[PDB]
Amino acid sequence: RTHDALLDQVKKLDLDDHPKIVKNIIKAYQPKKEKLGKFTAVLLRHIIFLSNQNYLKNVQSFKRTQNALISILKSLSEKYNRELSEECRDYINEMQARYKKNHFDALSNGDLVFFSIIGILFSTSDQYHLVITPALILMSQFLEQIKFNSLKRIAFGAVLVRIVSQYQRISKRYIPEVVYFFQKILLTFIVEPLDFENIRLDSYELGLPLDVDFTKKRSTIIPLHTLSTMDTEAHPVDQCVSVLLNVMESLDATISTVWKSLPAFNEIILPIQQLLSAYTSKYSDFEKPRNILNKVEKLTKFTEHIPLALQNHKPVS
Amino acid sequence: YSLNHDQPVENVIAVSPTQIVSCGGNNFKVWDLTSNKKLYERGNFNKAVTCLDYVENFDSPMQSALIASSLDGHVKVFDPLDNFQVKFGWKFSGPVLSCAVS
Amino acid sequence: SLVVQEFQHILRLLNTNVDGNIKIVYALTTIKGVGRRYSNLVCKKADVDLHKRAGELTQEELERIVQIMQNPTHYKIPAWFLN
Amino acid sequence: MVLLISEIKDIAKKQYNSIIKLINELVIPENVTQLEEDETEKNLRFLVMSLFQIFRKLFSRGDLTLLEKEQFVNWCRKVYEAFKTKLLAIISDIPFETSLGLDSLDVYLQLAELESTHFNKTFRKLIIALWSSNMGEIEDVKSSGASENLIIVEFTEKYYTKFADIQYYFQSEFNQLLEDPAYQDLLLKNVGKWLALVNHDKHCSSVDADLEIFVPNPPQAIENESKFKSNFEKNWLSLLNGQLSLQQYKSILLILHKRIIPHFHTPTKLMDFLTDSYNLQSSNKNAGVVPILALNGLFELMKRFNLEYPNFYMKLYQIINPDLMHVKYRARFFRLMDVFLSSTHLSAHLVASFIKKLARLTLESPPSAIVTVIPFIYNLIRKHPNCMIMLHNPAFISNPFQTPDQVANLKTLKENYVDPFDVHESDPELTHALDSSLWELASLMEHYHPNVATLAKIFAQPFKKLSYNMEDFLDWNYDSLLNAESS
Amino acid sequence: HDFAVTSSTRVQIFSSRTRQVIKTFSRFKDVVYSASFRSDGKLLCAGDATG
Amino acid sequence: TGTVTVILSQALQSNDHSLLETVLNNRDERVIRDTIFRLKPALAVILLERLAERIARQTHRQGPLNVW
Repeated sequence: RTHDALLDQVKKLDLDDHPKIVKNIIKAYQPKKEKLGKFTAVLLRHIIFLSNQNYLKNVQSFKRTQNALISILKSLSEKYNRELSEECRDYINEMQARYKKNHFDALSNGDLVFFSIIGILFSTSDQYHLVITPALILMSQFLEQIKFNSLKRIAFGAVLVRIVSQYQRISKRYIPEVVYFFQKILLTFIVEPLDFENIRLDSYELGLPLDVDFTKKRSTIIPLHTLSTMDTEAHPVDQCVSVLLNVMESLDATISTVWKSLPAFNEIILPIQQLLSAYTSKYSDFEKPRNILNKVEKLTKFTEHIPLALQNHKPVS
Repeated sequence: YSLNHDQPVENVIAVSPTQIVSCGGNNFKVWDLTSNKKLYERGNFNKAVTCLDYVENFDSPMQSALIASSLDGHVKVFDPLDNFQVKFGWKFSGPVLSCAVS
Repeated sequence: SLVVQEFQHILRLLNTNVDGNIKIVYALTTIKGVGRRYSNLVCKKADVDLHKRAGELTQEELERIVQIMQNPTHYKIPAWFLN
Repeated sequence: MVLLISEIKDIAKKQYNSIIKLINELVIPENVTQLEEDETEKNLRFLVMSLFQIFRKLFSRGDLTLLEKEQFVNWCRKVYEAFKTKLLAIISDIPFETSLGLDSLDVYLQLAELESTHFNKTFRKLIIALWSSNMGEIEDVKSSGASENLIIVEFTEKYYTKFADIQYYFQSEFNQLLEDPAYQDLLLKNVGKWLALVNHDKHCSSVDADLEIFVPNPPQAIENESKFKSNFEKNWLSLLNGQLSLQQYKSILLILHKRIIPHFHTPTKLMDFLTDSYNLQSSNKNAGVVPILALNGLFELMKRFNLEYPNFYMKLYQIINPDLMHVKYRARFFRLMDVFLSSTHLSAHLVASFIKKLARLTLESPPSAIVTVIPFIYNLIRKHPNCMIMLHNPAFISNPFQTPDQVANLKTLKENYVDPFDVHESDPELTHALDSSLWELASLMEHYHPNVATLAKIFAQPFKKLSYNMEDFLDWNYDSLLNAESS
Repeated sequence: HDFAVTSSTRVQIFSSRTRQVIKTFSRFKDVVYSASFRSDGKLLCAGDATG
Repeated sequence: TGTVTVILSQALQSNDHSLLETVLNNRDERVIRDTIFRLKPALAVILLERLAERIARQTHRQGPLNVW
């Protein structure tokens, strides 16, 4: 509890599936300020470390102890916010130093799960925050500055898109970078071209050919990121169509929460519109693209599409 | 009635009772109002022509003189008597904006 | 058919916000601390045309006025003209 | 070891014969360096460095001191042999040997000083050695820079950036060596070496500062600045005609925009190079971004001398793209865009085309590029308020104090409305962008970031001022925004 | 014997035999746009930048 | 390559005599060949006419202008 490595060694000398209970007992003893602050420190860093190391255990032996650790984190976060925000800031600093030393080679699924637990835990609907908005622009720079050339980076972007979809289903804001991410991933999926050279994708090796059944028993989102992003170098067409429908479902979710309220959804969606019309003219059996075009056609028929009243204010007395 | 100068015309001068000059863009088109049509056109200018003037019936071998300056120091003298043919030219270094003749 | 040229509005000078749309002598008067004849002599030592507005007078002439007015003894201004 | 023993012997010292033997040892040190190419005396070369220091001290003593034909010939030959050993050590050093490299260069410099005060040929042999040198990390650094050498970059940053007389004789001997047909091809191979030798901003035609003098007697290196610029222009035209690549191409375009034009004489040949560079449009995603600095050079040339480029703003409409937002030169390109659009003869169609293109760009553009593009749109509408109708039409807004006839007419007008803007039309006068409003600026109002959102509120509120300080709100980045938000 | 020229917030009338600044109109606020005499050679009109 | 093509065509579209002098001052034969490779035919015709009148006005100038 006094040191990160020390308490990690304690938990590991115990048992990682029972380290939750051991740390809970230790925390209960300590609770029965500085001790629990250092415990929050080691518990954050230790669950991020565990998410970096191992996910071989299943939902009935790993997700349950991870959610128990998450509940302990909920308790210590309802009790403490200053030390948690402070080490959150130090985590911003260390992951930014990691990025500037290695643009891609110093990131983590632990940082992804750190972002998701911040999004679940904090008042994400706040406009300005000492933790959220730094983490918000970190997630932006993370999804944008990565040279998208491989499916593990595509899945990194997918889970970032899911987290900001939660962010903007509770906060309802807009990201030009998630628009750019959607267009870039669609173009690198259908690069296999003549209609989009402004998107500036990175890699000319992966595509989407015409040998998919796209059934329901065909792979859904089912995001086991700590395993799927580590085995996605083996590339079947089914993993590609699952991550394609994953980013498509998060795309449709972001639409249905915020982009219907976005006033320029028409001109936001036009490059995506030409991309999806190319999808339908290329494959001619895509029902979720068909539903998306139907929803956006309803939105074009429903929106005002009228010149605005921006420079209209009341006369001064 | 109107007559089309496609590039932005920046000067119009009734050179004669029957002819007018549209001085705009790179070239300039000299029209006639009675025939409602461009009699001639000259595109011998480097940049966009910025000014044009006309002087007539004065003490000179050339009776009618048409000056046009075109944003280079480049002013050029034609004459409608010779179907707006190149007769003279001066060049000042800075891009000229306005020229005028006594 | 572009053309380029060499204007400033209400503008700051010695932490005083004076306009560029008046005469320059009286702009330096409304700079607090110095008056009519002081501003006139400062313009005469800065060697500017006293009929331009302060929307004119590019920044090199401006900083010439600044350095002359803030080093006044070093530009032959006599002590009896000094405050 | 044996080198140190020979050093001590030569220091204590038929003294001429002993010095000749020591020089023979220091010339066999070239063979030692050849063995060092395999392994620098078990990867250290301390003995080699000691022998080099010994040879330097010996050359110093020889220059201070020395049948006069035979004696002087032996002395000059020993000095030349030491210099040639140093030059060959600098030349054949494919192995990255910092200490040995520094020793060779310092010995060459000392011998050069001694020759200039005692004996140009030594200099051209030196440059031939430095340019026959090559390394793997030196050849075509593609991420940034020109050539990440060791010996020529250290020779530049502590030898070339100090002495203007060496700069003059440097460029004149480069002219001679380019008229030399084989070393012309040597330069054509080492195009990047001169590039990393020339980006250091402190050359002779830069009269902003003064350079010190190496030789105690300069042989008229102040003869003519136009002669200096003639050497400059000849070397530069030869290198721009020979063996160009993409990263070196971007580097020479940067040095051309910022540093070359005070040192140059022939801007017409520069204009031809620059218009080829600006009309360079290919399917290469890395070479499609050259027109930014190409247009920078073309426009500063057009300002210096009245030259032209037909359909200028049409080409600017063609060159505005999101790849400009993705490349890191958009700050200086937006400086260029400001001095482009500050003309008082542009029209409503032009400013509407450019503002609608930038509106789709801020619809899909990163937030650093958003905080670049807000001040330009603000100052553009401020300079030409003839397009406030697209920010709000007077006919589409409503009011209770009007008749039901005009109510129904407004309803039917809002039904028969259609957005008539065309993106694919390349003529900015022909793009009907006057009727299309900015729902994309309404989305910028519905942005996510607080500072960007407040700049959008500045857009929405009525335009009260006109001085927005584009340079202050011009250079921002993700890391800079992180630093500002943490501070 | 005279001609007018527009300039920075200023209208200047020059003579011909001397080629010198004869008259200076500086009652303006911002830069003038046009200067044109009448056929009677007495009135000049000055288009300014305030409408 | 290092040509002077657009400056030649610009002078010939607007016959500036100072610009024609400064663009005929050069004598590099590769640049001459590359220009009249990448020049227009009728513009080269009027360039030959300008060459003739310049040689006739200054026969001393015709030296480097003899290969043009």
